[PDB]
Amino acid sequence: GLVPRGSHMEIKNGLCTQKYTKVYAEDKEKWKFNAPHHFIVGKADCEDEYIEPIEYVNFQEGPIKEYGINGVNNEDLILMVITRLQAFQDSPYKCRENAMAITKLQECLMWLGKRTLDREVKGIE
Amino acid sequence: SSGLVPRGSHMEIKNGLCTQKYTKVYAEDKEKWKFNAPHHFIVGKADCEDEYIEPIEYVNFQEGPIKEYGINGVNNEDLILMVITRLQAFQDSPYKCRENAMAITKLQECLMWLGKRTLDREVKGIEGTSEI
Amino acid sequence: SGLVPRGSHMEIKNGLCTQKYTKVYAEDKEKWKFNAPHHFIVGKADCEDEYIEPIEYVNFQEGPIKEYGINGVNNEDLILMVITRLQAFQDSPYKCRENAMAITKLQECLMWLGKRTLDREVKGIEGTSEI
Amino acid sequence: SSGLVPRGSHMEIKNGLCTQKYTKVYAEDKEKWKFNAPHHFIVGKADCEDEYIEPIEYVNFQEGPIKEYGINGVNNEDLILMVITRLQAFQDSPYKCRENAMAITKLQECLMWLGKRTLDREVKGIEGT
Amino acid sequence: GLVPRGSHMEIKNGLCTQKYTKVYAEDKEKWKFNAPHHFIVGKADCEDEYIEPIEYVNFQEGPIKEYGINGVNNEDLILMVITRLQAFQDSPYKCRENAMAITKLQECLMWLGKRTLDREVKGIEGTSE
Amino acid sequence: GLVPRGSHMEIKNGLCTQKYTKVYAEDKEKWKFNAPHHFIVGKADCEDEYIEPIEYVNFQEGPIKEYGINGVNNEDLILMVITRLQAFQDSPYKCRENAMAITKLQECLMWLGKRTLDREVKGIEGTS
Ligand SMILES: [Zn+2]
Repeated sequence: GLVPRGSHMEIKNGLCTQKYTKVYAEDKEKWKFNAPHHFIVGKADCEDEYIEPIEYVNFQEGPIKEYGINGVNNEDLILMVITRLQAFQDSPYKCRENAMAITKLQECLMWLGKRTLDREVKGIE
Repeated sequence: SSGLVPRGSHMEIKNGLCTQKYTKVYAEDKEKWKFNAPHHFIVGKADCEDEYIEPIEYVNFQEGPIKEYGINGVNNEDLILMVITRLQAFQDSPYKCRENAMAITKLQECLMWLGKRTLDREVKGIEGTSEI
Repeated sequence: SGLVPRGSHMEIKNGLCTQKYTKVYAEDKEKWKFNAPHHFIVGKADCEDEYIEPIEYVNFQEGPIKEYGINGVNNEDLILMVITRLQAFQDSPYKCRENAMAITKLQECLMWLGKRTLDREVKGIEGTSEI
Repeated sequence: SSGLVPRGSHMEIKNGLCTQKYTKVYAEDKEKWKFNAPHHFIVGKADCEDEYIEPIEYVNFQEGPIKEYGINGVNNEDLILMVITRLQAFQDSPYKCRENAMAITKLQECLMWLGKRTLDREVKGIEGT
Repeated sequence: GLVPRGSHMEIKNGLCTQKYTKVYAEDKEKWKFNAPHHFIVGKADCEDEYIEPIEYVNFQEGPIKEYGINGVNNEDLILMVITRLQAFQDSPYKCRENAMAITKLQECLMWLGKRTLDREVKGIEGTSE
Repeated sequence: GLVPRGSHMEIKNGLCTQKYTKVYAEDKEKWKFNAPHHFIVGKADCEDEYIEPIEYVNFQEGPIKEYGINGVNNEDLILMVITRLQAFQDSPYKCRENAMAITKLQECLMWLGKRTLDREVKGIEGTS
């Protein structure tokens, strides 16, 4: 149950621990409209040759009236993480770090939403 | 028809900060939550009738502590990494803007706080376990 | 004359605010209605404490709008003014980093207040007196 | 007496972060901006036609050096202080909530940054020049 | 040379890289004014029994009025760090992380000051009050 | 107990109350590796001519693998301030302001640590 890596590009961050999982995106050659759109979360034990897919995440690619609805938005994933962290706060695992994180995520959503509202005033959205 | 599954015990995720214009986010109902949180999420098209959900994407989080149960789903940090990567690509484009910069900053701080939790919980040797 | 009696007006003192030339007064807590002060006066500082030299009057919306109508400004309007002026300052020879940080903080203040408002829109209780 | 006055050269402050559901904010014409900023704001009612403004309140800021023109207006700090006092009153009430707490923190930090600049000018001795 | 650890405790925090230096203070029982006031930074060669000093950092204990200047403030060290990071930003190693740190440290200073300014609204100074 | 100020420069910030102490450092012309490394905290009693020193603070100057361990790192000082501020919070002096300051200092640590980790992913440490 593996699949070849190929030119799938591994997303390494300084803030990755990459202890359990690794994140990949499509080859930078295939980025449409300035950004990657097709991510894979796989298991880290894997050799660089292959990826052990745990999950596939595909973002909205292309204009909506033209290619339909074919993926998720950033806001959706952030909302998922916020929901889970709020659940964790309602448990014995409540802690100040999760609270800080939730605040940071809500402020993130605020700033992206500010981008859309500003365009709306000009009608561009 | 072939793209519809019933809402059933799935709950819509309401948030006032999310536009909900083209998509809706669902999760499993609270009764079914294990390890205190939802783990099985669906993003689906908004203009659907309530009785059904039209799935676009399935996202399944790690259910259970890994040391005990192994690896069976994504982590919060993985999704946040995807979002940071996309926002930084946007910044490296003609559509660089200040709002995207702010969002990147907030997301990186979010990762740093979650990471402080993980660091502290490494030092205690209780990382990936179910202990408080 | 230009002076009015202080009377039951109360001085708003805050360490973070300089207070060299202006003073902020509000109606007394006793006469506060709707859980907050609503009738503020900026006056000149070097005036008799017994009196107030009014520079400006600012009256806020008293009571939810859907129940009492419209009778004053909201917090959001004042903050919008301050943001507009600081941005004008940024688009001038006096552009600086402190003004940029202040604009950011005020915009985040608006976004937090706005999240409250949107959550009450979802709950259908916006502009009411419900919790 | 219709409680209603012509817009004219007044300009409308449209911002993405403001809904304009109940009130609209106007300022004086950009051509009449003195010393790089607007100084004469109006809060009016939104349902009015663009032709006119239904004034609720007028807010004026210090325009010009005090030595020469006097104290003619308010400071940004004054309005921020009013808003903080009001939100802290709300927190001491059944309407206590976390968003208000955030707002207070943000507004206090805003005051801190504005105060920073002055303190800096003071240390360098170039204040109010 | 070397001094033994004895009644000195290592300040471990997960946010600190710990890679070449260690930080020590008086052991908890000796704290005065509810706080550690005598810190030593030292080498990480692990003679668990002993500490290899690099710097002694001593904080003001007590009311200045009662005891006089006898140590350093938190403000002073934070000033040193801000000054170095601003120097770094005026260098080939300018970076966004350093800019963030300078902002966080300036806001730290701003909050501590509020505490004092608010105390000065009541006039209480350098006191147990 | 005095020392001449001489080349030393006073570091003055508005955000400093600084009513009782002043902080001095070496001359900019003697700054090495782009930044100051030698600092003194002194009483403000004195005139410009002299410094009365309460404390000496010397930071690690030169790469650690050439010159050994000859000074402190910013992380150490920030650590100490955090540790004392948490101490005050377990005391009658607990205030919101302090908590907020501890939050800011911890976020400072997170950002500086983000630099090292990034450099580490890129494989570089303490390079020129
Ligand atoms: Zn912040």
